[PDB]
Amino acid sequence: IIEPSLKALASKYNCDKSVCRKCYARLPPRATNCRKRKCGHTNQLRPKKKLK
Amino acid sequence: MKYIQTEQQIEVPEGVTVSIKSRIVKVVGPRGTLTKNLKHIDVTFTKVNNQLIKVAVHNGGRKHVAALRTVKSLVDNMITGVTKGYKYKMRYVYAHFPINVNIVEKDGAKFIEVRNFLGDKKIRNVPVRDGVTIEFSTNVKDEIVLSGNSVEDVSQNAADLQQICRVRNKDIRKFLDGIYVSHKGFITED
Amino acid sequence: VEPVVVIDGKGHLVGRLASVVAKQLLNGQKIVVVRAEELNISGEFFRNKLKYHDFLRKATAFNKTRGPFHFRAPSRIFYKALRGMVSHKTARGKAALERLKVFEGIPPPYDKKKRVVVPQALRVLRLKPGRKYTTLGKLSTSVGWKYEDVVAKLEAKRKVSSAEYYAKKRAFTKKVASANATAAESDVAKQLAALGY
Amino acid sequence: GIREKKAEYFAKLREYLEEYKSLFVVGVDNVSSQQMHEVRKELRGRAVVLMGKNTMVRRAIRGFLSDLPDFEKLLPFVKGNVGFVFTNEPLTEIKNVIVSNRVAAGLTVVQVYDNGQVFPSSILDITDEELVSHFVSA
Amino acid sequence: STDSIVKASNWRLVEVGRVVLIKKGQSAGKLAAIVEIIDQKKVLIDGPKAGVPRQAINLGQVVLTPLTFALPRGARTATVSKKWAAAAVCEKWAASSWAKKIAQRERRAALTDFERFQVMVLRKQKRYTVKKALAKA
Amino acid sequence: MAHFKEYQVIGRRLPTESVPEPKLFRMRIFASNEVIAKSRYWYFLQKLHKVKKASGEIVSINQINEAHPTKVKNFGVWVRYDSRSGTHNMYKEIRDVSRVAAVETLYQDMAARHRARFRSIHILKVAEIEKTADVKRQYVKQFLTKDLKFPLPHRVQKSTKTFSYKRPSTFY
RNA sequence: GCAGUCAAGCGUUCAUAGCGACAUUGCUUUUUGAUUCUUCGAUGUCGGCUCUUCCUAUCAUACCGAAGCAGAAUUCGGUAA
RNA sequence: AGAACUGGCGAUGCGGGAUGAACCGAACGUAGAGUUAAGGUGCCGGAAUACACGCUCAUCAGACACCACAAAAGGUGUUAGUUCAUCUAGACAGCCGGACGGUGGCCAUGGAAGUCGGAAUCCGCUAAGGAGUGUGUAACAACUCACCGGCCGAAUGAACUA
Ligand SMILES: [Zn+2]
Repeated sequence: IIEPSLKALASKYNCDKSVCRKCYARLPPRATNCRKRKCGHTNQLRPKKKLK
Repeated sequence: MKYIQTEQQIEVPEGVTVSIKSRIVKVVGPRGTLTKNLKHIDVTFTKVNNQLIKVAVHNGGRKHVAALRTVKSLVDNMITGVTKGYKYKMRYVYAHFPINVNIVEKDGAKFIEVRNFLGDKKIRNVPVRDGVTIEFSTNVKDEIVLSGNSVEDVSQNAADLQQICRVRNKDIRKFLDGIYVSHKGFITED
Repeated sequence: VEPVVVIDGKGHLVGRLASVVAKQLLNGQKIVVVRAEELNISGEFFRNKLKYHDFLRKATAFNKTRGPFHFRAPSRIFYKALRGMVSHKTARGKAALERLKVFEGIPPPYDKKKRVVVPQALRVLRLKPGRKYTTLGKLSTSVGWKYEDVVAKLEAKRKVSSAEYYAKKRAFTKKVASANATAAESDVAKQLAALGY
Repeated sequence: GIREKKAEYFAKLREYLEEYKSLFVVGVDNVSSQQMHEVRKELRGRAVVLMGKNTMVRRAIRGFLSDLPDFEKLLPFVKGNVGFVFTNEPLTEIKNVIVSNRVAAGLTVVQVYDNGQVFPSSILDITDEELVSHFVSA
Repeated sequence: STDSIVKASNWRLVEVGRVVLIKKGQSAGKLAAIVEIIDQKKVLIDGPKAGVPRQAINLGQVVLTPLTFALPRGARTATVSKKWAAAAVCEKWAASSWAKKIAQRERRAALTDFERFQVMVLRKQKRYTVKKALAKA
Repeated sequence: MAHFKEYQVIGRRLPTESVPEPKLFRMRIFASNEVIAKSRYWYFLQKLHKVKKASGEIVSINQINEAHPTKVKNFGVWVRYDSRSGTHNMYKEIRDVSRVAAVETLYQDMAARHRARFRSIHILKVAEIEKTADVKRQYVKQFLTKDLKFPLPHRVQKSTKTFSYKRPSTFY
């Protein structure tokens, strides 16, 4: 019922992101470092894990 | 290392005019006019012809230098808005609940009105900024568009409409509903 | 060099101004300050606000009403800032304070008087551009001061009258600079110029 | 290796600046890879064409001043997407087959060089009616 | 109109051939001209007309003029004096409002109380004219 | 640790009956007096050879003025400096008029950017770059551009008095 | 007592979703010790009751981020006393 | 807690260390004048909001030995520097032109022509070109990259150090 085009389109906004292993923030997926001060603007990140 | 002089360049095409006085910018063209204040940056300008301006910094550090480019880019954005216009198309998304969307005016306020988002009884109301205008698409379904000369207002009310329909307490990876920006371009050149 | 010294709060820096006002009072000059709300403070609003809040929580825990008094209004802000720079527990210090006056906006008895400026305390002169800073009225009205909008109203009311006055005076000076040039081309003027006048 | 590949390029350039008495500096701007190839099979008769980095063209021709000193004046003409068509055939034949045949307008002839001489390629296309006004009116 | 409009800060540029005033030091009250640049804050100058020796300096002791002339980089002092004379820059400086106010206050310092009473009486007479002058009009 | 001068210091072991005419060593020292110069001379000579001030002698201390104290030059300086947890070598470029002014600015700059002190700094070499484009560093190159010009905005009037009557201007 | 770093390994796969060996840096003085500086011409020497306040290293509630979160539920984590 | 050497405090005021038995300076009859000490000169406070070179902006800055604490590990914040590498025989970045022929290479099928997928990575001319890194068509058409060349012209990347 819900189509893959808008699926990917929304994934840009909900899924296609990266995650700080410390600050837990929702980061642009291609970023190198966390934009957040509290984690020291560190580099230790990950991708937001994928669903099912 | 305190770069002694750096500069960026701005084209002014035909039919456009600009007025700068103490970092107070007027930019006029066919779409209309756009104004800005940049007194929070210390920088110099120079008309060299009616076709070009230089912006310049003398003896600036790195972060001081960085603002030159974005300021130039912002000016270019204003120019492109007052000439070509800006146009931001979104798309509605839903799998079970049809998102209901209308416009409604309280004393001429023009709040966008949203209903049935995930079946909620909640009606969401988002005001319409000045200088920005909206169109529901007919040729294609659920494609509503904003447009105007001010990218700031356009982009901001668009993202307002984005973040206002943000799901709570649910795994969005499954629950992808909302309104999401599909396209951004200009009014002109299609 | 004067009986009185009327000072504009605008464009200045708090601590700098306070130090100089302090020494001037303790040398015995009578001073008066206006437009305190237009003060500029180094560093951004958030830092300054946090510092005030830290100052604000500190109180005599068993009885708040005798502890430090957290005056919000810009005048009293500068007052405290300056009292920190004085032996106000002296009779001499108390005298020095009686020599002082501070106001928001600029009321009648001074608005028609000259008022001056202190280069060592000016933001643009002292504080480097490319740096952020803070406005005292914003901070005060944030942290509990009420009467800001009144200041706007009264100051605009004043400023119009001031503008009319200045332009009236300007036309008169233009008249002067017209009617005096004829004597500027005169033997007395030539002699005075030979003498350096 | 790559410098040897630059040397590999430089060699064929000297190979053709010396082996051939004439050459046509030709504008290879806009010429397709298919149009460049079809010029060879027609030029397989005499002419050989040599492309490369103009900076390597100039730096190659700059190195050839001990002997071949009159090749110095190609370097003002080593500009833009251009190339040499080294040939020994007469002027108007290779010039026409370059310019007229297998052209899509779109390769022209920038400069024709031979024995330390420079032709603007315009009088090179003079068919007739120029010598009669000189011989008769004289 | 179509004409784009801008003001740009017309600053006194630091350059060669740029003439300068000395604010501090033994050469206070003197003029000179730049030869060459060292950094943002350090230059090389000479004031041979003014009698300044060729030397480097920090720019805090100095103000630029609005004036300037033509000069190549690294000009030795002789050539410097030559071009200075050729451009007649001290002459031009003298026609400044600036230099005039300077020499004025120099006089005002140099005055004698007799001359000050003279100045007073002259001001008074000038004023008596000027009052009734600016009465009719 | 003051306004510096350049000395050449020549020094020698003490002559023995075994070895007379020992092997005169010279050095170019940046220092504010001959005393400090001799000290550092012996410092360095100790480091290189089995000699000290007690078994040695100084033959001559001569001040070296710049040959062209007005021609603006571009020096390259090879430096060795002790950090807190290490010691390092450096090459820095300085555009200035004299070697000694370059050295002054260098000590100030190393104290500023590395919190290094004179005791911690060894000066390996000071050498003039005769041709531009052998310069390696942009913060010097931006001053070697042709026909260089720039203004000095934000001129601040340091005021003689405490009070003024007119809000001054940064025009210049 | 508490918190960090590294990560061999668990976590079906996958070191780091959550855990985390071998080590390793620190914090706290609500443990208990160590000392014995003060007080032995005298500080009323458990616990409860009642009562006010302070802390936060948050159990709940507010708003949020992440998951091996489909939903429900639960966990990790944040600004927050 | 216990020892070695010295100097101190105790037995000792004074100037500074805000405060402080021991630290810094200095040891004392009563007074004056001058010069200093250690320490300090924005104001409290006497003394330059003196000069100069640079660094730093902290939603938890820092601010003086004794001394009233802090680390490990980190940071594409910033500064400066070291090594390595690409690059003036023209680099990078960015723009720009070609992005071909044998050739729609082989299987897969309603259609798959370099880009749904499965299997081979060959040759020509070439400055170079992948039997293609991708957009797009029902499939071609239509572009951009791999690779190469026009342009500018000297920069560009990485890893390290404090
Ligand atoms: Zn983070």
